[PDB]
Amino acid sequence: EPFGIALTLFAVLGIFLTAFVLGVFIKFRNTPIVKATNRELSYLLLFSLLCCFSSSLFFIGEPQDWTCRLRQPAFGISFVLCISCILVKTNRVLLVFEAKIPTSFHRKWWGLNLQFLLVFLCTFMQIVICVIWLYTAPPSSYRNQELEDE
Amino acid sequence: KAAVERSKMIDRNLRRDKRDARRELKLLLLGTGESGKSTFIKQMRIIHTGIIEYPFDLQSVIFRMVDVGGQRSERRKWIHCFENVTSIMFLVALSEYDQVLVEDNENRMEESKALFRTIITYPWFQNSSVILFLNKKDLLEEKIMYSHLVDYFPEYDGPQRAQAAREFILKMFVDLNPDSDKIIYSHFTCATDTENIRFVFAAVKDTILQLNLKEYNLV
Repeated sequence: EPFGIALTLFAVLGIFLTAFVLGVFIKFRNTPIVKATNRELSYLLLFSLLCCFSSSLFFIGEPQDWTCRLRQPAFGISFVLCISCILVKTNRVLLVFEAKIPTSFHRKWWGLNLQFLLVFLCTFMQIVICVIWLYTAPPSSYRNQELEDE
Repeated sequence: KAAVERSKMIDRNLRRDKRDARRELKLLLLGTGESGKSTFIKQMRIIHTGIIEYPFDLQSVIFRMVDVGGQRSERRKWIHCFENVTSIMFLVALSEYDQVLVEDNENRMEESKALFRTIITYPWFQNSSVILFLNKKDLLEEKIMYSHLVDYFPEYDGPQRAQAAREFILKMFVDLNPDSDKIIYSHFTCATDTENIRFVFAAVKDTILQLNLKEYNLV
C-alpha cells in the first residue's frame, strides 16, 4: 500500500538529512561556533538521531516475535540517549560559566571521561528495565480474529 | 602516645587551613616612580621599602594586591616568586611626555616604555592578563597648547602643534607587544575617578572565564 511506501520514503529523507548535517560538522570541525557547542557530544547526538529514524522501520510489515520484541526498547533507548546528551551538555556550560576560581582537572583525557560516562549512567536505568522485562515476560505475536468476524 | 596525636592534630589543622585557603587571588601593582601609587591606593581603600600587601575584601573572594615597585635592586632574581599571579596592574603617568628627565637627558616616557617591554617580554608571564592604568589625565588634557609632541615625539604628525587625543599614547603602548596578544584592559583614570575597582573585577572575571573556557575545551 502507498501508506507503507510513504512512511518509508520519509524515513529515507530523514536519514539523508542527518547524514548531510554530520558532514558539515566533520568538514567545518574547527570553526569557533562549531567548537562552541561540544563537538564530541554533538557527534554522538547525531548518531542517536540516526538510530531514532531507524526504529520506525520496525513497524512496517508482518509482525514477528523478534520484531515485536525489539519495537519499543530501541526507540526508548535512542530517545533517552538524545535527552541525556542534551542535559549533560547544558550542565557543563552552566558550570563553565558559573566559574569563580580557575579549573583543576588533573588529566586532560579523563577530563572528557565524565562527559561520556554521565550519558551511560543516565541510560543504565532503562537498559536495566528493558533487560529484566524481556527475560521475565517477553512480548510475542498474537493472531486475533475474535473482534471482527470476516 | 605523643607522636601520633601531635601529628594527627597538626595534619588536620593544616588540611583545614588549606581547604579554607581555596578562595584567594594575588595581583601585583608594578608601576613606575612618581605614578601616584599611594594616591591611587587611597581612593579604593577608602571604600569599595618593604613588600606590603593590601588584603581587599571583595565579594566571596579576598583579593591581595602586593606593592613591588619599591625594591631598588635586581628584579629577575626575585621575580620567580610571583608565578601564580593572574594579572599585572601596570601603571603609567601621561604627563611624562614633556616632563623631561636630566638627573641622562631622556624623557621618562622612554624609561616607562622600556620597563613595560621588559615586563611583558618575560616568558614566565604567559598565562596572566595585563591591566594598563593611565593616571593624571587632567594634565595631558589641559596643558597641550604649550607642549606639542611633534618634536618631543616622532610619531604624532596629527592636526597641528590643542584638542588633546590620548589615543596616540595608547597606540604607542599597545604596539609594544607581540602578535596574538591577549586583550589589554586600559581605562583612563584621574585623581578622584571612583570607577576603577569595578574595572578591575571586570578584567579579572574576563581573565578567568577566558582561561577556563580554554581548559574545558569549549573554546
